[PDB]
Amino acid sequence: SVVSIPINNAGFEDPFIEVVDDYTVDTPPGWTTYNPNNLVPEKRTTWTSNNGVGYVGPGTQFYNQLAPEGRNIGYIYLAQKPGSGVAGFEQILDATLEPDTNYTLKVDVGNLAGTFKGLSFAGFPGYRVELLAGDTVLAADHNNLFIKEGEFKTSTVTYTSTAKDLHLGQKLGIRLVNLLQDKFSGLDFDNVRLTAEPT
Amino acid sequence: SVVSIPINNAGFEDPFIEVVDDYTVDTPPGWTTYNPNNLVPEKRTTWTSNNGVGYVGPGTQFYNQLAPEGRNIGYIYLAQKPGSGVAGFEQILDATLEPDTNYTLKVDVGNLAGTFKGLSFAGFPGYRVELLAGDTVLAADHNNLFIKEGEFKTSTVTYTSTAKDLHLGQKLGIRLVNLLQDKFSGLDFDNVRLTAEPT
Amino acid sequence: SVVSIPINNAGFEDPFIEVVDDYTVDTPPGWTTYNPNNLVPEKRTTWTSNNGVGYVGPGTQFYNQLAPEGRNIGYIYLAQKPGSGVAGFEQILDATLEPDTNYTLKVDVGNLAGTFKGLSFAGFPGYRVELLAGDTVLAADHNNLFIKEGEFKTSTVTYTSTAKDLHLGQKLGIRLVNLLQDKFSGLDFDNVRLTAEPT
Amino acid sequence: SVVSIPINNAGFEDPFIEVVDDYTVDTPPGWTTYNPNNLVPEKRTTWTSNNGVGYVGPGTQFYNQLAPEGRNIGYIYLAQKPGSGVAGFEQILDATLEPDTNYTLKVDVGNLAGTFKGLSFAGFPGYRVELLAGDTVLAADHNNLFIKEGEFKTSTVTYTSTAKDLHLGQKLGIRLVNLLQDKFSGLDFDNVRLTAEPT
Ligand SMILES: CC(=O)CCc1c[nH]c2ccccc12
Ligand SMILES: CC(=O)CCc1c[nH]c2ccccc12
Ligand SMILES: CC(=O)CCc1c[nH]c2ccccc12
Ligand SMILES: CC(=O)CCc1c[nH]c2ccccc12
Ligand SMILES: [Ca+2]
Ligand SMILES: [Ca+2]
Ligand SMILES: [Ca+2]
Ligand SMILES: [Ca+2]
Ligand SMILES: [Ca+2]
Ligand SMILES: [Ca+2]
Ligand SMILES: [Ca+2]
Ligand SMILES: [Ca+2]
Repeated sequence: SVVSIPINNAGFEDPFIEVVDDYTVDTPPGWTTYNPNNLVPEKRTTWTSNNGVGYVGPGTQFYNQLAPEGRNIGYIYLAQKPGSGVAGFEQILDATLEPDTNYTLKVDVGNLAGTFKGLSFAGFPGYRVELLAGDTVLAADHNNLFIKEGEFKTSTVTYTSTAKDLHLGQKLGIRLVNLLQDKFSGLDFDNVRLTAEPT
Repeated sequence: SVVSIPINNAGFEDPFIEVVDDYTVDTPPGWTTYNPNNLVPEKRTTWTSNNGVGYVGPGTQFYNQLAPEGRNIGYIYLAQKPGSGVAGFEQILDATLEPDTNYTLKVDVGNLAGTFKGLSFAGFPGYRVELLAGDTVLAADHNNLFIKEGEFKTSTVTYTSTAKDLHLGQKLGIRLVNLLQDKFSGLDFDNVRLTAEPT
Repeated sequence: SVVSIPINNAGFEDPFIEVVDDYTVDTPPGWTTYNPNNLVPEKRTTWTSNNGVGYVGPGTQFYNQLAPEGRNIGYIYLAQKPGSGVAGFEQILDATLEPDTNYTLKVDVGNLAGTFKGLSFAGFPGYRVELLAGDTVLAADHNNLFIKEGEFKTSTVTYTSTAKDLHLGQKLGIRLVNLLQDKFSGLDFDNVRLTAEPT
Repeated sequence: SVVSIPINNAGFEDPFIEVVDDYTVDTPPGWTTYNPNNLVPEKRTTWTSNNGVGYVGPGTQFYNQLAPEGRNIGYIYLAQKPGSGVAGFEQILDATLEPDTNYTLKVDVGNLAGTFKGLSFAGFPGYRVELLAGDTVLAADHNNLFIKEGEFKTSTVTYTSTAKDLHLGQKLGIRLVNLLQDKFSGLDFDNVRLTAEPT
């Protein structure tokens, strides 16, 4: 009776990227930029904070594995110094919070590795994965997993609704957040999945 | 190889309380009131927002069990309506963040049950347990456990430091947070423990 | 007496670039990539050898002046080590080599300055500017100017045709070449101009 | 603070030639034959590519002036058709490239005029003058000057070293190149001078 809640572009496979380690610098289709501190500008460049999709394919210089799912990951890179705020991806779903339901949200989180011409990718900014109803964070994993350089790990967030939950009927949502707690302050997400099961 | 990090009044056993289901309305010794939204006044009653310790002893009216540890729990009760903000307890420790270390923070979180003077304690405000270095939240459990009316369940929060962590040498800290996401908007904590071991 | 020979996209003003210091990684329209050593890949990323246009605008991090002309410059960046070859821009013109004519080719050449997060732009690869007829290099300036970090200088290349020049009647051409003699091995060009004067 | 850099046989005065318009067919002492395309054979004759020195003295048949310097010039004659490659003279010096130094190389380049035994010396193959460090061309004048039939003109090549030049400490060199871009495909050089000056 476990049911899949549809998420748009849940594995960041849109758009198709042809070249390994190439990437876009526009919000991935189906998602919005979560930007409570306005860290990410509307027009992004190499020199600014940005997010988008990237192709982790054979020959990749960033990971010791391929993408958790398909070709692509979704990334958020913050140029501002640690402590400046947070940003990432948000998506509000069509499904709504239902009573006496177990919700299970899984997302792979990646720590990009390596080096480019004096730029180091060592380090990680921390992550948070949030399940929302309306604009309440029902449950979140704030940086509990250790993610080695050049790997992805699956974050799992759980929530059980009761028959009289205040947020019943409000739209579900997901946020994938770069915490900007350290540098290199880029991190990746992939393979977002949300299931619901009668309790 | 697992080491205990000292925490003051980690079980809220101070002060001693004589009578079952009695309680204080002042910040527990060794803790401060985490009050980022000004919900808890300096001068409390039983009918303002408050915090304190409570004796969950034999035949308690609020739980199906005794305190997780010793006689007492620590409680936070917020009178303001859901969504007004958060508050709880904070303690800054003497130990500082060390590299290549796996930190494990555990706290028992209680969901009060029953009905007292015509007030129902049905419902739960949501919790967050935070592990700090300095004023940074390294890791947190934001409301992932499902806690039935009248029971405690253990929250586990984990952080792994690296060799170059920006926060090395900063004081470790703990926050125990009432999220005020619903009513009844009181919750309990007990048996705070923090360990460290080589990664 | 002196006539301007038209050149397409002679100031790299196509495409339009909105944000200061942003750039493209594709061959600018009207030009081709001069690629005698195959150093520049057909499909470029931020990480590969590349060419394109770059907006040298108010508040540029790269120069102590604005673009020699308009908004943009044309750049060629080579990732391969010094000595691996050359690459740049080429444009074959409609104009043909006429007798008893003094040709004067000028181009501004830029030595990009600064740093970004560990990337260093100190150093300069060397330049060569070539005037062609057909496949023949009639005249060239191979790296005679000294160009300080963060400025542009005008290179001038001259050829005088005789009554019975072998190449008479063949199409004129221009090449702008990154010599890859040192690092940082990026350099910029702007404001290409070619004049013809009967002798 | 400008200094002369010693060059051997810098005016091609060795060997002494007694009879006006007589010449040698062997590589001038102190120079080597620059031969990247094998156009000049080890054993030279009448109908072969050759180099040598030539006495441009009173009443010379080939010029409207005496030699730029002393009695002789150095010549390079290439018998192969235009486009077959290049050849000329090379000399590696004892001086090495030093930092923060302005180098100025000057060379007189000659366009032979007239007739010799029913053969027209009209036309000119083009020249290139190169300053080297090791086997890197630091700077060159590729054919920028216009040289009338029967005259010499001074080519000036300049290079400026920085503190961190990749080629620091390598031996300076000079190349004087016949480009074989047209016929009559002989040219002459004289009076090679190289100066260095702290920048
Ligand atoms: C290097 C960055 O943090 C931004 C680009 C990026 C972040 N993650 C990626 C995965 C595959 C290709 C590109 C990327
Ligand atoms: C009803 C409250 O939230 C305040 C008192 C209280 C909160 N939790 C308790 C546990 C044992 C005894 C008293 C208490
Ligand atoms: C920094 C590089 O070498 C490639 C991009 C680039 C080279 N030159 C530039 C001028 C303005 C904006 C960007 C550029
Ligand atoms: C074109 C030639 O006669 C080859 C020898 C030569 C080339 N240039 C010269 C000038 C004076 C005397 C002889 C020569
Ligand atoms: Ca994917
Ligand atoms: Ca990393
Ligand atoms: Ca206790
Ligand atoms: Ca309750
Ligand atoms: Ca321009
Ligand atoms: Ca530079
Ligand atoms: Ca001489
Ligand atoms: Ca001639």
